Amino acid sequence: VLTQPSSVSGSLGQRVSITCSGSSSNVGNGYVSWYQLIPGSAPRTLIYGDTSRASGVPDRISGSRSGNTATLTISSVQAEDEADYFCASAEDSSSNAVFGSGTTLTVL
Amino acid sequence: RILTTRNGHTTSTTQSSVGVTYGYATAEDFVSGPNTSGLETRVVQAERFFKTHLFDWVTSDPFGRCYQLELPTDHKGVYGSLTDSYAYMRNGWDVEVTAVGNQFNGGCLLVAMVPELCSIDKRGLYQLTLFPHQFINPRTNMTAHITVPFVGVNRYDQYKVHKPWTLVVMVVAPLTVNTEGAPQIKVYANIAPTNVHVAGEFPSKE
Amino acid sequence: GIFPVACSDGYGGLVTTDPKTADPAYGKVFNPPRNMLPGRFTNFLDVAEACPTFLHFEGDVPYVTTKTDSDRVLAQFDLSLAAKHMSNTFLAGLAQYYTQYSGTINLHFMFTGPTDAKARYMIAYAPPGMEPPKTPEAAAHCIHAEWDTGLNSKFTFSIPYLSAADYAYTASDAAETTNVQGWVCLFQITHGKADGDALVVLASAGKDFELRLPVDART
Amino acid sequence: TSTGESADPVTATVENYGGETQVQRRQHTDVSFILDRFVKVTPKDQINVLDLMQTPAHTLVGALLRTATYYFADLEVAVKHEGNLTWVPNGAPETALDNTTNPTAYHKAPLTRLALPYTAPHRVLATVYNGRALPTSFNYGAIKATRVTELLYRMKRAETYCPRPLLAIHPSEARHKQKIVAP
Amino acid sequence: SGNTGSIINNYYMQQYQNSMDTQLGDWFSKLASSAFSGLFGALLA
Amino acid sequence: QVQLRESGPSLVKPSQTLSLTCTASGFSLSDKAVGWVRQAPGKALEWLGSIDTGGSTGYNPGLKSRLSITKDNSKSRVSLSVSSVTTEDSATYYCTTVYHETSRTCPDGYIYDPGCGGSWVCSRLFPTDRCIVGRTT
Repeated sequence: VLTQPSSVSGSLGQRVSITCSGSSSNVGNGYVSWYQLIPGSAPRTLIYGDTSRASGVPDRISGSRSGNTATLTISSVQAEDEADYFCASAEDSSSNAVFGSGTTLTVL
Repeated sequence: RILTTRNGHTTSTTQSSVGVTYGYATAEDFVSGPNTSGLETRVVQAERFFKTHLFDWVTSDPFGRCYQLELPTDHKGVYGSLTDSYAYMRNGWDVEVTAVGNQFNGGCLLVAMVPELCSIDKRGLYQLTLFPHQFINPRTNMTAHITVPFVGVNRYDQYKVHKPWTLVVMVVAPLTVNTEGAPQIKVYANIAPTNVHVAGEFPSKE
Repeated sequence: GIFPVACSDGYGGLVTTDPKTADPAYGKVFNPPRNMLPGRFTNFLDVAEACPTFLHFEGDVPYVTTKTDSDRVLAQFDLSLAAKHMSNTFLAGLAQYYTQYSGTINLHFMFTGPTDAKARYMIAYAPPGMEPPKTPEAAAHCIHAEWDTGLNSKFTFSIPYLSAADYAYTASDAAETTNVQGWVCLFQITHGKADGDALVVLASAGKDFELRLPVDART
Repeated sequence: TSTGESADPVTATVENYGGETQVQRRQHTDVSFILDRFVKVTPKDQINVLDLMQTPAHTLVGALLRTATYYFADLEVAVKHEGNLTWVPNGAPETALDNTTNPTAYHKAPLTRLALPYTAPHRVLATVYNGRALPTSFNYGAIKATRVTELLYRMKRAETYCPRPLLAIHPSEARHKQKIVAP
Repeated sequence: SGNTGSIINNYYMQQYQNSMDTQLGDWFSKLASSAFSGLFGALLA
Repeated sequence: QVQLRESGPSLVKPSQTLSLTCTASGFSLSDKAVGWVRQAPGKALEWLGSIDTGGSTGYNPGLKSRLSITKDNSKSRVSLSVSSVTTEDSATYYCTTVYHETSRTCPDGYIYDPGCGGSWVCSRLFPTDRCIVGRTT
């Protein structure tokens, strides 16, 4: 399992970042994806190709990766963005998927 | 050093043979025995070579990676039928493994015709030499040509229950294609019965 | 000085088969003249070889009544001397006490019936390693013979001995799924008006039959 | 020397360089003379089947006998046993060990030494058979006694027909340091 | 022949002492004896 | 824009079983894996099951021996199994897409040398000594 800060906060209109610290086995050698997750309803894929954004996905959700670290920048947060954010990744030591901590975004 | 063997109508020609290696005997003897009433006949249209692809000597093959063939191996044609129709059969082998290299490949591949191979632990390979054998390192040659007589606890033998000879090809020194080798050297075997005999014709099946 | 011997240890136990002879206790006996008695046989493989004896069958009798409707096999039995078909003959009776027979076994098939029967039989020795045949056309590829029955009655087929081992056992009984020595099949290929007429089969030893290694199980 | 790589029996003599090779003596290796020793075999309680393969794999006989694919022996068993000892030939069925018409040596203070012929119905027995357990037919019989506590085979008139690998104990530190007898 | 040294004609007859042999109708010694010795090339000095 | 849903109740009674559902619909709904996610509050998220178009799934030995996942076709659903539930497992469940791959790669100084067979595949360039590298993955 990966490490994320399990408590993140932000105000309306500001740009919020969701960080994830990984290792040489999962981030440093494999892909990492990010999503937005509302209770009772499954996520919609948000960030792939390690910098790209799928069709339909508003470009306000952007990604980046450097070393064993990955981030989720959400510019101009709005009330619909009050949800849980999670990280994806591919690891070799476990020979199978290893994931983050999950971040509940509390819009003040 | 050309050596153009022949068995029946199927010759084999090799321009790098180091020589024939008779194992345990120069000529099989005493086929006509008391354990048959003289009802044995000598099949002669069934002493012919038949290829059997053995294994892929690939460079990542450590010492002692040996590929054992149980002789007589499954056959078809004029022979294979003799086993399918005779309760007791008897034959001495002639085995010619023709691994082919580009004379720039280094390894010492040891080919042996062992009797009644049941179990050789990793250590016994070091003494496997004491058996009718021939090395086939690509630098000096390519063709190992062993000929063996029929060894057994009986004059004749039942092939389904017993296979007497195990053709063993152990990789003594792994294949180094240092500058211009074959990348992977295949290994085939021209095996051919000699001095065949049969007795006791089985009933039909149809 | 007395001759020293150093009587060794581990010897001189009574061995029931030893070559030694016992020590005499009585002497000068002059038994009455036993010479030129009528019938004297030196070894039992003369009785067995010169005097044939009958073979037990499915129906208790020595003969094998000819089959009539469609099936041409009359008898088919394992060649081991323990076979139920051969258990009553003097040959098997003598081969209980020996371990390994070698040579040959003769089968004397004498056809007893009316002169017009004119039947024609076949015997075939199916070696071991394959289910024995069940039809003359499928048994004809074996060491088989055939014989009419016109004037001479007896026909003695000398069952061969071909095996890997130079001696085969005389005891059928162990864990074996299939016969080790091979089946002997007796077919009646065709018959005339001889239906219901017996064939009296006999067994014997051959011109080279030999047993060896005497051992007595509780018979 | 510098010969070729076929199976040529070329043994380099001391005479190639200055020197002299002479008087090789080879008594003590002749298959007839090394094989003729009594080897101890762990016996069964009351019924054991003489087969020269029952010997252990590490005795001077049990290991110089498994170096021969086919062996023809004639064995001189020597037993230590509490009651009459019956030997039935091979392929002599069981319930033939109880009848004293078979060779049945009576009890003696010293171990009873019989001289069994070689009864198997085969040219030569085998040590390995291409079929962990050899066929039932490679025997010399069976010894039935009330109790058997010592059973030693001996191979008289041995003749062995194929070679096969022996394997010495594998040491470490490049030398198998034993403790040789010394005053 | 091998490991028998009592120099006296054995008491029991040969048939009872051993299993007699029958014929019909030594290779490794030949192999070792026919062994290329010496040298293979012109020798000097 | 795949519109996915996790279905079920917000809570499960311990000493009793729970099941889930995962809808996925859209043009791209079948080109990539259908995985599951839960969130441990204050801790790392537990990687739950996944699935692909052919029922192919990727688990971790962490909870593998207690997850069982099946797929429904008509509505494109996929179900989760939390066996031997506990009050600590009370958490927000999710169904997501997941990605995993392995590239057998080559050594730093040797070329792929595809023609050479066997475990040793990579080969020297300037030295020209072929089939001498048992290439790392």
